[PDB]
Amino acid sequence: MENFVRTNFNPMILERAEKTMKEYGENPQNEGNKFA
Repeated sequence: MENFVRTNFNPMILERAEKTMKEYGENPQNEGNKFA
């Protein structure tokens, strides 16, 4: 899930992953896989 990612990843990876995902134009929950 998207939830699993929030659980046991850092601030600075969740943060960085959210940018990089937002950079492509896609929500964490829009695709839980690619976020992980």
